[PDB]
Amino acid sequence: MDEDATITYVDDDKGGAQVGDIVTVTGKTDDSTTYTVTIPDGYEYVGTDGGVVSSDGKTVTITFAADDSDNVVIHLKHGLEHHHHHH
Repeated sequence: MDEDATITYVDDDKGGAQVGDIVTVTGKTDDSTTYTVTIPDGYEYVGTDGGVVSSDGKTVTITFAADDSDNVVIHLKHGLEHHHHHH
């Protein structure tokens, strides 16, 4: 049996509306992964829940669960737009 962990970037400024797409990673409860958080144009790192977040916040140690399915939620707000491609 394979267990999953979904890393969903959401816009904490826009009522949790999705930024980009979901990162679907799978493995075993025995395995733990290290994921670097990607900050796109005009979006600000608020916080992360699920997946054990590092003291710097820019990396997150995730672990796969058949109970939870480790839904890692990365919250982002709107900063100052300098007129260009949103992502």
